[PDB]
Amino acid sequence: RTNENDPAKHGDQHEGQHYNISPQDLETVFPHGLPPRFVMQVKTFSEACLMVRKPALELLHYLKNTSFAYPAIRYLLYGEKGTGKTLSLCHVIHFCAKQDWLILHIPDAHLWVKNCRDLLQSSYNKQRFDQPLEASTWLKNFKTTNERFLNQIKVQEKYVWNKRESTEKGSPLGEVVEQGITRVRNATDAVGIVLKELKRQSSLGMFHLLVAVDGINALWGRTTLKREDKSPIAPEELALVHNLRKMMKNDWHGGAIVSALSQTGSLFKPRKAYLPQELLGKEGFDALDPFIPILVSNYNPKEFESCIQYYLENNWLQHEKAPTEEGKKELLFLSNANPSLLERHCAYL
Amino acid sequence: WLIKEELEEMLVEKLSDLDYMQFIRLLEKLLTSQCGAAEEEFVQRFRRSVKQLIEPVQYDEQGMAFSKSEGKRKTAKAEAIVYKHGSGRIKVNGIDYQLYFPITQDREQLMFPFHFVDRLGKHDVTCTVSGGGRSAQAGAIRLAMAKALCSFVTEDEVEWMRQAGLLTTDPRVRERKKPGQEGARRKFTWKK
Ligand SMILES: Nc1ncnc2c1ncn2[C@@H]1O[C@H](COP(=O)(O)OP(=O)(O)OP(=O)(O)O)[C@@H](O)[C@H]1O
Ligand SMILES: Nc1nc2c(ncn2[C@@H]2O[C@H](COP(=O)(O)OP(=O)(O)O)[C@@H](O)[C@H]2O)c(=O)[nH]1
Ligand SMILES: [Mg+2]
Repeated sequence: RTNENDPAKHGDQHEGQHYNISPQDLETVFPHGLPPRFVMQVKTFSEACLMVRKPALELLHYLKNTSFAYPAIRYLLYGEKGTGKTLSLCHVIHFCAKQDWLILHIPDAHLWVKNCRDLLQSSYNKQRFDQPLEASTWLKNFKTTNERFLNQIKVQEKYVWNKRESTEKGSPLGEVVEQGITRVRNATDAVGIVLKELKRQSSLGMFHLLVAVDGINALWGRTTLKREDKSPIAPEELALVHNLRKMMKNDWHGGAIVSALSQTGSLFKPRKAYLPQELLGKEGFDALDPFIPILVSNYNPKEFESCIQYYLENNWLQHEKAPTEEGKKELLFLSNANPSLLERHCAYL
Repeated sequence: WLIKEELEEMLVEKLSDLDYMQFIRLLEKLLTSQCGAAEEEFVQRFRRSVKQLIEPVQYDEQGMAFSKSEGKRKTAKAEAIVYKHGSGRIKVNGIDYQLYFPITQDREQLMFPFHFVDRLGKHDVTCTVSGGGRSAQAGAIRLAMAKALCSFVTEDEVEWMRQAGLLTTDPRVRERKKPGQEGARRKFTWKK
């Protein structure tokens, strides 16, 4: 594994080499958004080693060479199912967190467009619907992630939560975050206000802002939610989706936008869809256009060997014949170097 | 030994199985008696005379070597082109195997021949399959790939593959439903 655990200093020489993430960093940075299987692996091994891969290295280099004066650049982690797109986004997130950016991290947009039972028409705007449970759940993890930067932000308007309760210009954004977290009915409006304030303050220069959205295609893919009349609800009618589209719009600077495509959890998209237009539809492609796609593919031989060595070091591959080169080749064939399939295979060996 | 029918044809006489057995036992005794050439040629009047085939290697546009084969399983039919060199990459209908066969069982079925002959990663393959389900297609592709690989592996390896069953077309197919019964063999619940 790498002796260089710094997210910013590790470079091409560390390709296919591991990279540790301390439990304190995990608690402070990833209350959400880690793949469930990787979370389970972390809990099992008491470690959070991520392999330094070429896509993550390239995206890190782009972010380092960015110029905050220009409007926020949109990068799109892209590729096949279970190739490490989400973990590459997590790597970039950890890098920026250690670089002291405000990380507006959406762990999975797909969760916001299905299964919601608390869906209600938004009081602030009857045209749109609110998702109080999801809003509060995201807000809690967002506060946990970026509490230190939260106090510094000065809100620029007066936001009324009722005819009697409001938050005033010059107040910390922590006030709005706490209001949304506590008063569940106002969580969606709090999330919208937070997105607005972060987007504008990044341009003002108050702080560097990294928007990091997984499953970005959900912002334009059809939703499975229904009205009271059993009628389908378009994605924009959700307040969270509307505000996140506004955030994705590149009409701001002082930050960068990184989105990761994900067929998993997507609605009305075939399994073998991994191209950007195919996953995003034409609407989403034009919305995110222009953007820089970053491909993530199956492990190269060195990455495969490094991952196998990590598993052997942890003794995860308890199978007697797993260490043998025959077992190594069997795993390589069965997973075809796909990290997700290889992890699932090694899960029961 | 000529069957009783052949003996009857030769003797223009009807015979019983017991008579034929007696005659055959006498002939066996004659042969075992360490007889001469005249007796052996006389016995020849009554004596009656009773491996996998390898496809030919071909060369592509670049001249690189390959072999072609076909196989069938259930309703599935597949045709496989196995090249002499590669990184174990198998493209089914132009789709990589890991994406065409999400089922680890079918991926194992694809793996089986190369693993048997110790050639994991030593060849690339392009296969086209149709009909049948996922498992039928996997079996058909396995059979086609094994038959093609016979073009490269040694004869000992080919015989070992046959003995392992990689080169036998599985005759097991669906059995027609018969009238008056639920399925191929499931009779209706006997009423009382
Ligand atoms: N860079 C990496 N370092 C460590 N593990 C990785 C890496 N990339 C993938 N993995 C492994 O694969 C899984 C992570 O894959 P990930 O969740 O990113 O999939 P994805 O392809 O981006 O998209 P999806 O699976 O949602 O289609 C985990 O089990 C993890 O162990
Ligand atoms: N309840 C409430 N929500 C607000 C307020 N200001 C902004 N928001 C949130 O942000 C949204 C308004 O965003 P804005 O940039 O004004 O554009 P709009 O969404 O098109 O009206 C609302 O729908 C809320 O989600 C406010 O004063 N009260
Ligand atoms: Mg993923």
